[PDB]
Amino acid sequence: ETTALVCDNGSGLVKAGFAGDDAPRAVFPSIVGRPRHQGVMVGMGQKDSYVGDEAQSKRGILTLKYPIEHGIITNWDDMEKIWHHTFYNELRVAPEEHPTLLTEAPLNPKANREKMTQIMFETFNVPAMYVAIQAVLSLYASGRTTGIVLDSGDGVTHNVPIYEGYALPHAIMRLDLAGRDLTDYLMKILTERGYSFVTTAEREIVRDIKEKLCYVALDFENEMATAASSSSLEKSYELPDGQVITIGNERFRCPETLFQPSFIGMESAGIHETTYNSIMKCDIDIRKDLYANNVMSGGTTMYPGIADRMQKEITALAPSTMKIKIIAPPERKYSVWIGGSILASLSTFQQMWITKQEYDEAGPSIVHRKCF
Amino acid sequence: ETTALVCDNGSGLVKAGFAGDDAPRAVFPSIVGRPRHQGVMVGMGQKDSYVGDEAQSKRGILTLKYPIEHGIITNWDDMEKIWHHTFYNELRVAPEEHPTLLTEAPLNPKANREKMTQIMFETFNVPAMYVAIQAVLSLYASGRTTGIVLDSGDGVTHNVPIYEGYALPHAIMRLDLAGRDLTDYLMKILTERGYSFVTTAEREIVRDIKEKLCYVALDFENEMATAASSSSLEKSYELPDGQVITIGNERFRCPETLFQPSFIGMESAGIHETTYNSIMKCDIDIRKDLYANNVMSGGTTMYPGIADRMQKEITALAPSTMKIKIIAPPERKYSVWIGGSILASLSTFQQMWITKQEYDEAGPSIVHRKCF
Amino acid sequence: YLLEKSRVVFQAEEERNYHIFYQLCASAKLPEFKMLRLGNADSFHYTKQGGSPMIEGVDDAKEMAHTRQACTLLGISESYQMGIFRILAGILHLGNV
Amino acid sequence: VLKSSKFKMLPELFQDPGQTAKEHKKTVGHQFRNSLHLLMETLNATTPHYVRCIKPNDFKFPFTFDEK
Amino acid sequence: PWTLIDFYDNQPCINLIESKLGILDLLDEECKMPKGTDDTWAQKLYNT
Amino acid sequence: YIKPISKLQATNARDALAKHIYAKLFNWIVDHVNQALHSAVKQHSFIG
Repeated sequence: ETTALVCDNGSGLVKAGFAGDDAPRAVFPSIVGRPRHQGVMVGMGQKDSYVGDEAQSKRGILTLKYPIEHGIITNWDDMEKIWHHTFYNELRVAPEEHPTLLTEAPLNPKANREKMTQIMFETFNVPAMYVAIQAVLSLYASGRTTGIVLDSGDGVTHNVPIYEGYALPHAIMRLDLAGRDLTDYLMKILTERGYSFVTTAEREIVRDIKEKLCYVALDFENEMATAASSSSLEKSYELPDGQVITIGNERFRCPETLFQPSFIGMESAGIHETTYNSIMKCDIDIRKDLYANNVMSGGTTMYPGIADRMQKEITALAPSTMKIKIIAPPERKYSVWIGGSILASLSTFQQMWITKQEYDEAGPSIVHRKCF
Repeated sequence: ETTALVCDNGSGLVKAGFAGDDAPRAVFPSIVGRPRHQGVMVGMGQKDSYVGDEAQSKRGILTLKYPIEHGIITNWDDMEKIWHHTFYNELRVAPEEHPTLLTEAPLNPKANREKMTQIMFETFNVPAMYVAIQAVLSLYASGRTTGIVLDSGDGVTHNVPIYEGYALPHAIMRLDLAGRDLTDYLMKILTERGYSFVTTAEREIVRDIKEKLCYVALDFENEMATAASSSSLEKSYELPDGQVITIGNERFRCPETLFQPSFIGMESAGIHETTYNSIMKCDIDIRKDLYANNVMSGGTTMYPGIADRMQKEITALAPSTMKIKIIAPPERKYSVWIGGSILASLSTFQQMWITKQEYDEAGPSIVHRKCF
Repeated sequence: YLLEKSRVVFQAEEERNYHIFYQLCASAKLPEFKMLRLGNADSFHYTKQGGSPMIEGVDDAKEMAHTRQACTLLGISESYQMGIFRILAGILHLGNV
Repeated sequence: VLKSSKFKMLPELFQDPGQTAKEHKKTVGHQFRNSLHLLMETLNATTPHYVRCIKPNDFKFPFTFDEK
Repeated sequence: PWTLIDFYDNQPCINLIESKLGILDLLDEECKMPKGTDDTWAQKLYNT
Repeated sequence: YIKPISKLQATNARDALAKHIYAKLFNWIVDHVNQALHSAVKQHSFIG
């Protein structure tokens, strides 16, 4: 059958594959490479610019641009190169043949949907199209119909409350802490031990140091005293160049800025405190099931011990009469894509698509009018 | 043989079952719910609107409507759902199979019976119908034929004076202050102790706080002094969101206003003076039997300590050489239904029914002809 | 085609699953089936649900022999017949998990 | 795990993403629907002849016919 | 003339079962939707 | 990722496995039947 593609623009990573698969076929960084020197040889068979796994591989020659930042697409000709790479090079399937489902962070700028739409219907000629809120897909994946979903990618962080499938729009929280600003913070703490990373071409190494070493303290100041007193916690990592770096308490300071955003100078509350304030904005008769059903989602929730940190530090903000539960599945790095792989397969969903034939009648203003 | 249904539509609760049962099959709040929040999950198998315990269970998604106020049906498109659910779902009985006995508060609008009659014969297709004043069944239930009956529910309270099954239509007093206006007044005081209730989905908590916590003052004015001295007067209760509330001087200031309606800017006196003034309109031969047979009825009379306050305040206004007895049995929430269960089962009653042939011949006005 | 696979694990009131299981349970007294550690037909979760272990007028113990005779007429070796019964005892013990 | 077994028959049982991947995922109704499509495509390629056998009594009595 | 023989067609009934949004389709669609149940399945049937 | 499962899922899985073992065993017996019934001669046509 012409099955729909599920294509999670996210930010920083694209996850793509066919609806009904339980994991994406394609997982690659949403990253655009241009060479920063003048290219020196003649007759080489040179290529202008590189996307994804090429731009990871060649990075010492390159300028790295993200076209997607904080869930806003900011360069449409670059974004169009990533979609062009996604359909034609990475899935190797023609987009005029099949529907596509695309993902968005809640509460986004309106023109982000409209340029996404016009580019899909004119340039790729997609027969049918949809946009769906990233956090709503996560519940289908975590097997629930009542939850609050802590969904946090490279680009952006948000909480969405859902009670029995009515989402509660006034209580949707969005925040600009995300996997990228934890990474840019990881540079300004790595500087403490003298190590230095200042260039786009080495920023992706800091992003990989972050992934393997880091973990969350259940309580910050006693582990901060612990790793200031004992070297027993420190670990070492080989850079690509063969140099060794070594890291102590610093590998638990980068996730702590999720719980204390004053460390990067923000006013707003970060992840436990916004999760609780989002629950309080729903009316009282459903709040207990929200306290029962917290679902972790997206890659910025992968840190060891963050499940126990949420369960502990929400128990400090909730009343002692409760049961407070964190659902933290190991698959969660992909749960937004898994959720779309369920959604685009539901038969009741098939009426919902914006078809090109409807768009050709209504124009790009259609998105808000029929879609989610 | 086919038993008739006994269906005390009342206000606030619907009570139903078969003639000859000793307790109702069905007891649920008389409530129709609509969703106010945005439908966002897709394929959820959503239902447009809810009746009874479903609307109670899911109330955090909903706006809650009662279709009945002051014993008047004010929305027929809502009201028809409650009967539909009552017969087909909750009793699991087809109304087309057998006759129905229905209840009403006295003095209520002439059109209310015409609309009920039209709906029961035309839309539900019941073979035969009769309508009975709630307080009359409270005598049949309390095993008596001479009384003054105060039936005091949600929505409405009334006195009907009866001597040996002869009614006294000049002496009927009706008052529309009732368990729902203790619920709305309990909101208008709870706001002093800082707790909050403004929405229909949490009004049903206020209605549940009243049921557990409250009691009737033997005197308000010494208890008004008492609450400046005593914390033994306060009690605490667990909300659904897990907060503990603690409540003091409310527990005699709101629930007692059935005995003092001056509080809310109306002319009329409480249930005590309407009971006594209903006796003052009664004929002078009988007054010792009426003061001996006061029958209390309906769910708003269920309080511990109601008897002694009624006994006190009628004895304080009546000559103390007359004798006052208040009949408040432990069944008293259901007596209006219990009386309909025995009455509809007597072979002597079987003549009384309005049959569909009589309505189809006479039009909807026939209730005023063949009922009281 | 169309095999009613759901019957293997679920039975309504007074129903039974496939006859081979009761033939096997009825054969629990035979020496070669000692090692299958079989119990009576209600000892297994996949057979006890119907509450009707015995069909009146039918000897499951003999249908077993007619079955072994038929297998042998088709040249299914005794080794394969013991393999089939090992697997079926497996399914029965599995249901008790 | 089962394919590693002690005796020949159990490894023999499984013998003939890809179809056998999805096959494990398919619901009973979808399997039935497909089995029925296979049966229908088998019969549609062919000319039918139909027979109906009826049971006259519930007691297995020779030549007795209960109308009910 | 073939116009005299009226063709009785149960395709509307088969479509009620096997086609998209059919009673089987909504059953499979209910099996993978989170917390689906025989009751909500029945509700989908009535709604549809 | 190795993920734990609910008792409901564990019971459904166990029962799906038993239904699958049985369906395979059935097909294997039918394959032995087919081997005991087959002939090398090229079938021109058949009657089902």
